[PDB]
Amino acid sequence: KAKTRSSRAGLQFPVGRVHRLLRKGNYAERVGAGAPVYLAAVLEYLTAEILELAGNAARDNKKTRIIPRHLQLAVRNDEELNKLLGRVTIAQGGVLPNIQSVLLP
Amino acid sequence: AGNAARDNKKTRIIPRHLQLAVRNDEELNKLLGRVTIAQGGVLPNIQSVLLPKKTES
Amino acid sequence: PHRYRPGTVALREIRRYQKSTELLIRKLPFQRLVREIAQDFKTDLRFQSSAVMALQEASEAYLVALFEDTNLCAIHAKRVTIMPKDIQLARRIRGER
Amino acid sequence: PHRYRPGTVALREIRRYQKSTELLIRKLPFQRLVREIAQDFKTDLRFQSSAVMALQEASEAYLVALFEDTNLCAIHAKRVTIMPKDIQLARRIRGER
Amino acid sequence: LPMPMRFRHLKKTSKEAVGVYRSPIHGRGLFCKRNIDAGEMVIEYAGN
Amino acid sequence: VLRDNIQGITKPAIRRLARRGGVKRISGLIYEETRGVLKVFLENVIRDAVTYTEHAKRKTVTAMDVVYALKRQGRTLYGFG
Amino acid sequence: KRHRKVLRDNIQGITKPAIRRLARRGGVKRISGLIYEETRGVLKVFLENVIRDAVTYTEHAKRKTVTAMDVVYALKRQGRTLYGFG
Amino acid sequence: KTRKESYAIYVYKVLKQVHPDTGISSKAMSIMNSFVNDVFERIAGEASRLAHYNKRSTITSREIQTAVRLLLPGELAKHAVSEGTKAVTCYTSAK
Amino acid sequence: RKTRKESYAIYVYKVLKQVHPDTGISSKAMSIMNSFVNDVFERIAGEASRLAHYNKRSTITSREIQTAVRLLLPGELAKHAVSEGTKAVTCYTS
DNA sequence: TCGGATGTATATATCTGACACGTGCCTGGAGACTAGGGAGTAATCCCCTTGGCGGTTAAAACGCGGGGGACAGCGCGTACGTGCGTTTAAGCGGTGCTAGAGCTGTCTACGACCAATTGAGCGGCCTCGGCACCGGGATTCTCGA
DNA sequence: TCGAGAATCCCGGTGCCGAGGCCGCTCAATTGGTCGTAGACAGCTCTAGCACCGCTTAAACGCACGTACGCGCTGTCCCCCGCGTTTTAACCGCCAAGGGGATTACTCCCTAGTCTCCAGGCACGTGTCAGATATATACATCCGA
Repeated sequence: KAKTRSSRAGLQFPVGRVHRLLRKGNYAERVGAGAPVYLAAVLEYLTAEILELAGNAARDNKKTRIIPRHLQLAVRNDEELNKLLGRVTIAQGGVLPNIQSVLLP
Repeated sequence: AGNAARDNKKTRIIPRHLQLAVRNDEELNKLLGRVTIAQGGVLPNIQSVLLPKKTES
Repeated sequence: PHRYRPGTVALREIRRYQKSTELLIRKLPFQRLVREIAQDFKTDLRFQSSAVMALQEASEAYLVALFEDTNLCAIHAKRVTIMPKDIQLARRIRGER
Repeated sequence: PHRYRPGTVALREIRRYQKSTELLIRKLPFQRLVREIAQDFKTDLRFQSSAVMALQEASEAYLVALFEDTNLCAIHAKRVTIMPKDIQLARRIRGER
Repeated sequence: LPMPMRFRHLKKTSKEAVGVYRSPIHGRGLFCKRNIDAGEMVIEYAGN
Repeated sequence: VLRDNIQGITKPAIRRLARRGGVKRISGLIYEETRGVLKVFLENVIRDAVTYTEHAKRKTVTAMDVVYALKRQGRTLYGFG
Repeated sequence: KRHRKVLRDNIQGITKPAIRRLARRGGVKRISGLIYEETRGVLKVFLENVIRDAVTYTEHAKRKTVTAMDVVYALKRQGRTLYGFG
Repeated sequence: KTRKESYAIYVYKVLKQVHPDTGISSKAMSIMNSFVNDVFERIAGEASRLAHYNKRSTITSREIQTAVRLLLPGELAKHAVSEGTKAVTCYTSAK
Repeated sequence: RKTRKESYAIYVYKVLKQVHPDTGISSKAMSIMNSFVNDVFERIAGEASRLAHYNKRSTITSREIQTAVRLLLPGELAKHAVSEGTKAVTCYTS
């Protein structure tokens, strides 16, 4: 008789912690009853997206444990994640390899 | 706003005076950084090289 | 046979347009533009008028700021005539692209 | 008697520095800089270390973005050598001044 | 800018603009300290 | 259905905005690039305006929706609503 | 007394392979000789506009140490969001 | 002698279910922790300003959906909207 | 008969006639000043609420409003508005 | 076109110290109930938006003719990389000590909460002066000699 | 060094419609109480930060020095700009018809809140392998003759 709402919806991120963060956060007077579920789904999807583009760079550069340089490249190589994370300095980041084409000899 | 409204010889205040009163000042322009006043206009500004000069005689 | 040296009409129009404030683009072609590109997101909307005026003010201010930064670029390249690589440089530097 | 044609060492250092990530400014002169300009707002503070590292990361990223937009300006003016009127143009266009 | 706003500007900044000091020409003279662009107002020559 | 209205922005009107910008002399490609930039900006505003209008169930885009979208953009228009 | 805080340098402490090194992380081929002073000026301006808000939160919290969260909060206000210290 | 609101075990489990044979370091875990907190704050705050604009006093699924459609860019927005609607329907049907 | 709406028109009228005797105002200028005061109120209340969440307190005192004004306003204008606020509160107490 | 002469990914042996994993335990997250209050839904009316038709004309469109800036070509020496040698401050271990950050009871006084009261503040409706327009003289630069 | 000339700012008449103000009339601000817990405070740890120390060494600075390209100069040319003549749709002013948006009234059922109970996450103690580091080593590639 202990079915957590993560099981009852099928997701992985919790919904009780999201419900407590909504009621404590003073964002509005009445938290709904499906809104923290929906938001747990959205957070699970974006985490899955960034880790999916991380793992490709991880296997391409032969390591097996993801580092912030892999995260920097996994974010900055994409077209629309670069517009999402508009200006974010990621620690240990580095930049994309790019040389202007009017300086090659 | 009132100083500019007198100094253009008008009674009331129309928003052109507000645009001039903010953008002439230094700190209020930094406060109203990304702000467009409606019907505002800009400061009169012409660059230094777009206007001719004379040498001979 | 009386004609000006070229550039005089340009500078006096610059002062003549900076000494005034009004709507500068003719309003009905801009309204038809706004409705035509609003077609693509939800069919058969119904605008007010003040929303159209707000769009015209926002677009007018954005174009004026863009042209002044373009003119700074073109004066920096030891030229006078604006060419569109200046505009593309300005929108590349500002961060909108 | 063996010396390179000039510019080769420049391009290979560009690739050599873009293929790595680390702290690039030596840490104790930057820490003394931060404490010395923090003197003027409240006397005798007490920093942690991670706050200093966060400041070094923010300043490093800001300088790198500034130099890349400067280099775009200097290539736009049909030059190669960066001169400080480019930097002042970039901070004039971006909106920080 | 129009005229009376710059007249206000004049009454503001004419104190900090200029200065009277010992000339080598003849006795004293009016110096200049702020770098003036060609066209602005400097001071009002006012008295009785 | 409509057509051709991006050419409704004329040749002198772009020249008039250039003169208010304080610009001496224009080339012949600025017209094309300007229509491009203006169409991009209008799409990026009208998307969020129509999103607010669909959320509040109405079929009308008032001035307050445009001002909310411009507040999100970072331009903050005054003088309406 | 007891406090020895007579400091005049440390704008020169950002030395001069260092700005060259940042420029060649940026992809820059050939640099003039006034870039050094101009870069030191811009760096001083930016670090002032962050340390001011950092010390303000530190005072308002009624403490004496500027923890990392306060720096993250100052940079969050500025628009340059920073990840990886909370 | 305290507690702490970390998301480490959750990103662990998602990483297991997206790549069967890799792990993740500490600093990358902290970056993902701050990333999820930041995305949560932006979406919740946009939703709350919607609730205040529309003179109503309850955040629901429809307001979270409109915060998602405003904040995210296009293709990723359609993906996240479909994921959320699937999760809500599978929550409430077998409720 | 319409539903009563908020506005700050009368108070701008009063401050305008206290600082200029015979200088009126238009309509559009009144809407601009209304939206201006709404903007400054939203920014300062947002900063104070975020401070209150950071410090693990739950109450907006005056201290957070002073801190928010000192953060958000640039320099000398802040050093005058702090004095205006403190003088008004101390004249309110006694 | 080649030789040489550089630095550059590349196969392997060893460590470590940071990361994967039991465990217990607890405190916050599932189960039940209860009221009441925010929100769904019908109806309306009346406000506003959209559409259409003729009239004037301000303004866009479009050739003409040209001369002034954009651009290509060329010469130099000032200024900046490249390398080599010659100092120094930056890391880096251990130590200590200690000011201060953080944590536990304890007790108020200050803000929530609710009942009854009126005057500050918004809506509708006048009135009238600043501003808009018309028209003419003084002025003030420009451009061919 | 001039003078034709074409806008242009300064100045005062005629008209009108946005703005300031005044009465009426609500409904939210004000006053007067209770009552609880959020917070101010005294005290009590114990842990990171700052200062100190020697030692080692990558790194920074000075100095030649060759060189290449930013800058200056000249030519040429073509395309953008003033302008005269010609259409045309922008606008205004209007009537007209109907979609939809605030608005109120009314059930209603979804959630704030309370009480009970118990396992999911977390702090903590484990061992142990992913990639760093070291060492040769074929191999890409820059530059003169």
